Amino acid sequence: GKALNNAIPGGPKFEPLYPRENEFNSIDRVIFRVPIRSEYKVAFPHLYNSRPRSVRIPWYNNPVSCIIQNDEEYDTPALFFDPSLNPIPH
Amino acid sequence: FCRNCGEAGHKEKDCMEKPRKMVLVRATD
Amino acid sequence: NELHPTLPTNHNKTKLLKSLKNTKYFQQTTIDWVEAGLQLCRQGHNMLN
Amino acid sequence: VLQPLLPRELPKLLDALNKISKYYPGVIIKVEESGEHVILGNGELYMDCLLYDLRASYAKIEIKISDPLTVFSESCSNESFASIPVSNLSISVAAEPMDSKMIQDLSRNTLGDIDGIMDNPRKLSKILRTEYGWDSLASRNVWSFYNGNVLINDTLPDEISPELLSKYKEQIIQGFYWAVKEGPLAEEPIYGVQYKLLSIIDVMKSQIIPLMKKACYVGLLTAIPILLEPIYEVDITVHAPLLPIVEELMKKRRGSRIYKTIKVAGTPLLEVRGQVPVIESAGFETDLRLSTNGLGMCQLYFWHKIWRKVPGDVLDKDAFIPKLKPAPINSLSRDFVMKTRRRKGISTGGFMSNDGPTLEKYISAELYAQLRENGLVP
Amino acid sequence: KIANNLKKSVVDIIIKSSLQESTFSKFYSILSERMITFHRSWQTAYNETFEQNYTQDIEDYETDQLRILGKFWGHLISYEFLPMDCLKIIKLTEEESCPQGRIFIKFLFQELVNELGLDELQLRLNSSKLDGMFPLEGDAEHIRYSINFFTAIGLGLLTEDMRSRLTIIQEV
Amino acid sequence: GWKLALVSKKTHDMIWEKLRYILQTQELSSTLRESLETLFEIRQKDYK
Amino acid sequence: SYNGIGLKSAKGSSTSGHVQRSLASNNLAVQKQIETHMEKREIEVQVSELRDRLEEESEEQIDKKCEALRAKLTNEWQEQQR
Amino acid sequence: EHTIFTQLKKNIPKTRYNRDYMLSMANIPERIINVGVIGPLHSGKTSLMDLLVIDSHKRIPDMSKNVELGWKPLRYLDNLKQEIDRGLSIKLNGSTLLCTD
RNA sequence: GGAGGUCAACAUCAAGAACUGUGGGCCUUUGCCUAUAGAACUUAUAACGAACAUGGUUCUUGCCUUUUACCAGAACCAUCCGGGUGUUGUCUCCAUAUUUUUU
Ligand SMILES: Nc1nc2c(ncn2[C@@H]2O[C@H](COP(=O)(O)OP(=O)(O)OP(=O)(O)O)[C@@H](O)[C@H]2O)c(=O)[nH]1
Ligand SMILES: [Mg+2]
Ligand SMILES: [Zn+2]
Repeated sequence: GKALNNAIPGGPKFEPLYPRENEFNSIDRVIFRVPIRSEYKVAFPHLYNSRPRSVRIPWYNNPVSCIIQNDEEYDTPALFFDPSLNPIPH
Repeated sequence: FCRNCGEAGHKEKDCMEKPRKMVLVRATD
Repeated sequence: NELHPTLPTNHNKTKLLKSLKNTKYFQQTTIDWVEAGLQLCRQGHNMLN
Repeated sequence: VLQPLLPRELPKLLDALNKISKYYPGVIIKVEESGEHVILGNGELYMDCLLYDLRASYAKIEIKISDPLTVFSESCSNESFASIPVSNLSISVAAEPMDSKMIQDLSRNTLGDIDGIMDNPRKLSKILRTEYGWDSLASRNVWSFYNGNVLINDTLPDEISPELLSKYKEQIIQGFYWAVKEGPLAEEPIYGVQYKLLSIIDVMKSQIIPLMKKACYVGLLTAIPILLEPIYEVDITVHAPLLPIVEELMKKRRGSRIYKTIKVAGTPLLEVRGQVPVIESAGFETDLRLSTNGLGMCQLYFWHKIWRKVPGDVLDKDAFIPKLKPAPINSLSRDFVMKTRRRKGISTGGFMSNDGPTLEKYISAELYAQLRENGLVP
Repeated sequence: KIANNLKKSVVDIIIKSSLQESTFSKFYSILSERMITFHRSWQTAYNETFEQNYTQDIEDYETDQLRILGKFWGHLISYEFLPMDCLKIIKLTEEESCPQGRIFIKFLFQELVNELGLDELQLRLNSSKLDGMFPLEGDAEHIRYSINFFTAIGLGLLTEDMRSRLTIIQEV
Repeated sequence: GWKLALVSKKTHDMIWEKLRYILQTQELSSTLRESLETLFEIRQKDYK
Repeated sequence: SYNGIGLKSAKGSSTSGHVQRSLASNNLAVQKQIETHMEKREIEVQVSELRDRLEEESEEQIDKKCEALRAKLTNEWQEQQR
Repeated sequence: EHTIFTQLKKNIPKTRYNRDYMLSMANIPERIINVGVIGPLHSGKTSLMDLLVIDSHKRIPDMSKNVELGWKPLRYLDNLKQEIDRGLSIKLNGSTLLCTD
């Protein structure tokens, strides 16, 4: 975000570090469809914006968590089939 | 609601009682 | 803070109190914290006056 | 679509592109006539990794890339209304849509036999009549099965001797290949059109090769041309109480229905199968992960090879294109065609010029004039 | 986000402030258009305020403020933010009309002629069929009064249909 | 079920134990399968 | 979100740089050619059916039988055209 | 900048099973078997390969104290700046080693 | 001998993914290849410190009467509060069988 000069909606705002600012991206020839809002330019930073200088590549994902907590009444055991879980039919 | 207080207002991190194993306010002038 | 590390110097490193200790002029004791604070206030007033 | 920022650094780009065409085997890189290099990858992460390696490892220059778009194709509808001889020697050809069952069988390269087809024509001729229900004549006579669509000879015997036909068969089949490789609307490949040619030394072959392509362009543009878009399929994994959020998001994609919904046993998960168009999918993977706070994950894949009609009308002068807002769903098919013709330098040199792909470029002044007099083909 | 009951009061303050300057300005037209294209409630507030401005508040305004109301409501009717059928309330008889009403109608039709151009205006006034404007039922003195009013504005070309009907009902 | 959880939680718990055992290890009818799975899928919400 | 809009920074601008959406901005012979080709094609489909039925279960006999079928069906279509 | 890779030949990992006896078993064609480890995203195939790598070598030089203790997985065959930062195998990699049933 | 120290000294801590020693051969010591022994601490969403300050010079800006004092981005460099591990010393408290194996 600092390198690209964008602002993700709840974080900090810096200076550009490249403050000096053809008919390739003209209006007639580009198909306007699904706007390229700033989260996409942060997430995939070599695809959505030209000239990424000083940009590093940010850890695609972690799989999906399904940790189940047990905080109610304590008298439930450690191993217990939670009401969140789907059944395993036959 | 909160696990140890038993009141419905707040969250488990916000309960002012001590965590267990198992009110007048200044009017805004 | 995370963008610019300032990377400490791991050689010679003269520390202050470890070299102020080797003199005969400093001595050592244990006192209460509030007494040490009051003594520092008396000393730091006396120096600047 | 990619173009280097400083043109004097174009060789250092071009060399490096060849490196990528070795190391990434899924890419398709081609250089258009307008100099702009277009590259084709499996998906959004794949293009990100490509442009990292192109920007930091190999070329070490700076390049202006376009925004994401897709590769269209094109096909036809009901039937061609009339065979039109084309002369520049007079080759005529008519067009028809293929069977809906035959396209999904040629997509996986099987009949019923395998590629390469038609080395044994009796074995092929049994299959079409046994399964697909053709006549005996066309099942006897198929000259080619090129990659998406079939060229059959119908014929007229007593109109031309078949030794004159088979003296020139390689040249007219090369003309069919050369016409399927780039099509009439926006030089996009033609996908799923049963051609039949109804009526037609080395100099004659070099006259035949560019004339069969023009004939096929007339034959396709008579037969109600439509535009086809490719559709990703989407494999979603969300927690179960976050199921409606996913459904809400699909309504913002225009063309993204949800087919199947499977409850993963013993886990608090729920696995959702449903399609999305690929031109709608430039930020699907970000929006799903943000709007479900990380309790969802999608994977967008294209290995069934399904292609759907782009909604609208291609030959429609009247539909408006709102210039930095997305198009209505009836103007959308025209919008894609016109923007692709302006990327590929086809129409010309003008702010919002309307050189629609009409049929009059190929045929005649007067014959198109009578087609307008009947009001058939605007 | 003013509540639904006070939207008519907001529209009233906007019109009363628009009257106070020495001339009409497109500020008070643009803000009214961006109100009407936001929600149905603002459009029903303006469709109420046009009737409340014609039936009640006509009698109090001087001609300097009635000229501004003419250009304002004509400029809203001209760009179809208000329907033409909202013009059905005004009547043009000798008993129903008043002087402060007829000056307002003159300035509204002046604005509609300037913007639409006497041929699109003919098309709209034919398609909307206003009985107060064009009485083709009979009543020779009323249709005479309407013809005389539209010739005294300077319209003329609207009046050919009503003049033909008045001649054919004088000849019988 | 939310009322039974509100007062007698151990009897409710053993009810779900037996019902889950009936669903997930039994030769059982298909309409009863879709009804019991509807019970579980709304037990996710427990009577909105 | 900085979606293409807004200042680059509020440093030299003498403002706060607080940006907000605007609620006011939501807003024939050729037909006879194909029919002739359809009729001649149906006639040729008949003799290709004859070739399929003959050769399915005598090259010259099948070729002459197909030629005689084309002759008979061509004369029959010359009679059925008038 | 690009890979993490062992350029000094003397710093090779020291192969418990005597690689010359591994190369000698390549003469019999039925002794060699080629297996590819495929599967879905983030399922464990690189760490599965990394178990076999750890048990086949004596001293891996890139093994830190944390990947010994078991906090962070050694992703030995990920090997690239892409696959370390993105956390995601993007290119196929392999290892040829001998194993006993 | 054993445990411990808000005790000291001296080495060492950011690099072809990267360490040292030894034997043999080649070049003429350095270096290359080959066989061997050991490697504590730190490090891969990269670093001693799940913590985080200030100073110098040169660019680019911001407040604009000038210099300190400043606004906040970049590059190159330093100072400071701290940390690990190893060797030695010192100090304190205690201790002196019925088919392939064999019937
Ligand atoms: N919770 C849990 N995580 C595991 C387990 N095994 C592997 N993982 C995690 O799964 C993640 C994926 O591991 P990898 O093997 O590197 O991923 P992959 O299988 O190669 O899939 P790719 O993205 O194609 O490499 C890692 O972050 C591991 O921490 C496991 O048994 N339990
Ligand atoms: Mg992997
Ligand atoms: Zn509480």
